[PDB]
Amino acid sequence: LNRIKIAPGIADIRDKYMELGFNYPEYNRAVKFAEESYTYYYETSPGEIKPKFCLIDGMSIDHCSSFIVPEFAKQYVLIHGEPCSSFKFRPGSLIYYQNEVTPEYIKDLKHATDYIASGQRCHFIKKDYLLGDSDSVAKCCSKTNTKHCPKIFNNNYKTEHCDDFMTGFCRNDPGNPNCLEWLRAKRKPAMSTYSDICSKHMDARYCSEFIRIIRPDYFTFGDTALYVFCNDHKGNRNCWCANYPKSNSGDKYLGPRVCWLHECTDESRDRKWLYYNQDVQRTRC
Amino acid sequence: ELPKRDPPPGVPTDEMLLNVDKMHDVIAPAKLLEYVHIGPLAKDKEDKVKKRYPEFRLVNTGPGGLSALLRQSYNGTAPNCCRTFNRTHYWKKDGKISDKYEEGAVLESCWPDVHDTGKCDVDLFDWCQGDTFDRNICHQWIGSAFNRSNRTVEGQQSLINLYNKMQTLCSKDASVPICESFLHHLRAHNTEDSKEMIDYILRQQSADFKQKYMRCSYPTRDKLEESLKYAEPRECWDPECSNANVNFLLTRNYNNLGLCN
Repeated sequence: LNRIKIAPGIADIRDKYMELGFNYPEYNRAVKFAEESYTYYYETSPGEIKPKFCLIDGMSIDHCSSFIVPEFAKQYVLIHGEPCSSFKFRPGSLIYYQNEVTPEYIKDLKHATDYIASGQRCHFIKKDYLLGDSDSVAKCCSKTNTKHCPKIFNNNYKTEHCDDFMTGFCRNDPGNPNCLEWLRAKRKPAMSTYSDICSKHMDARYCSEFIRIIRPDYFTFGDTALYVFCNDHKGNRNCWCANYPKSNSGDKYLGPRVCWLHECTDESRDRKWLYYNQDVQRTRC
Repeated sequence: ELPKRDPPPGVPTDEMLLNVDKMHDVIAPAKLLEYVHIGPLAKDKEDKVKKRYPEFRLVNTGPGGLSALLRQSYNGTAPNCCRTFNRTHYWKKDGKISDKYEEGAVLESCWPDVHDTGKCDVDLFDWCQGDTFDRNICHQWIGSAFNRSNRTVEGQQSLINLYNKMQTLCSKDASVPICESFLHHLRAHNTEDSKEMIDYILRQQSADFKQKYMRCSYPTRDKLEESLKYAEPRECWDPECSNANVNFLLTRNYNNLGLCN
C-alpha cells in the first residue's frame, strides 16, 4: 500500500501501467490496463464492437454504451462477454493479464484487498433497430416516418409483419396509396380486409382498384363483396346487373346470361359492378 | 492516496430503454426463430412475460437483465384461425377470446398463410357443411384453395386431396351450398378437366335434383323436338333455361347460353 503511480504506455494511449509498492513487498507490481476507448462511429471487428472497458458486476449497463456515438448505437445490442478484472477505486479499468501479472496474483490480491473488482468486458454485436412501442410500429408500417426502422417492418410489405397494423389503418383510410401497395401483396388479411370495405363502399374508386388487383387470381374476394353490397343496396342503379329486381329472379343475368342485357353489355368499362364469372363472358361475346 | 477515476457517464441505447409492457404490437408479428429484443427485464417479471407469450422462449441476451423472446410455435386454433381471413392472432382471457390486447390476456397466434397450406381443410369441410355455413367465409375458402395450384407442394396436395374429397361429397347432392360454390369455381377454372368434372358431378345427381334443378339440361322430348326446328339454340329461347341456375347447367348448355344476340 504505497507509491501508487500511473506510468504511461508505450503505444496505446488507452493502455497505461499502474505501478505499486506494498507493505508485503512480494506483492509488488507493474499492472497494464486500459481505459476509455474513444467514442465509436464504427466497428471493432466483423459485426462486433468491444469497448476497452470492464463492466464490473453490478455496474450500470449504459456505461458500456457511453463509448458509442448514439446514432451509430441504435443498431447494436449488448450481449455477454469474457471475464475481466478491474480496480475498484478506478472502476471500469481493463486489467490485461501479461507475464508477472497473472490470474493467481489477482485472485490473491482480492482476497487481501478491496482494490479489486471483477466483471465482463463490453461486447456489442450488430442486429437492427429495436422498435419498442406501438407508435414506433405505426410510423414504420404506414411510412409516415421510416428513418429508424428494421427491415422486417420496412420492406414495402414483402414480409407480413405490418399486416396487423395495416388491417386497422386501412379500414380507416382505404384510399391511402400505401394501403394499396399493401393490398398489392395479395396476402389473405389485406384481401379479406378490402372485401369487408368494398361490401360497404363498393362505389369508391379504391374499390375499383381493389377489384383491379384481386382479379384474375383472387376474384372470390371481390364476388363476396359485390354480393353483400348489392344485397344491402337494392336502390343503387349499378347493382342491377348483379341483382336484377324481378322478385323471382336476381340471378337472371349471371354468367352466360350477362350478355342478354344491353346495359350490362359494356356501356361503361366498370368491371367492379359485374361478377367475375359475369364479366368474363362480357368480353367473350 | 488512490488515484481514483469515476467511470465516464453512462449513455444508454434504445435496447436498454425498451420495455416489454409496451411491446405487444412489436412482439406478436414476430416469426419463428426471430429474436425479439425487449430490454432489461427483472427476474420477478419473467413469469408474467412467459404467461403472456407462451409461444415464445424467454432468453437472456446480455448483462443487466437484457433479454429477448424467441418464437417457438403457433398455438392458435383452427376454430379461431380457420374460420376467418381477418386475423393472425387473438388474445385469450378467462375462456374468452378478444381481438384487442388486454392485460392479463395470453396471446395465441395463427399459422401464417394457413389456408394456403391446407391445414384448415378438415375444419371448414365440417364447419361449411352444415348450418354453420358462412357464405362469405366458405366461398372465400374454395376460391383460394384453387390458388394453391401455383404455390407449394403442400398446398398442391391439399388442393388435390380436397378436390377428391369434394368430388365424392358433391356427387351425393350438389345442391348443398358448399357444392354450389365448388362447381362455381370449377367453371371459373375453365379447362377441359374442370368442365368434364362438372358434367361428371352433375351426371350423378339424384332423381329429384335433375327435375328440380336441371330442366334446362334435361328437357322433355316435346321441348327437345322443337329445338331441332330452329337454328337458334334451344337455350336462347327455352323458358326452362332463362330461369335456370347456371351452377347446375352442363357444359354444353352453359356454353350455349352465351350465343344469343
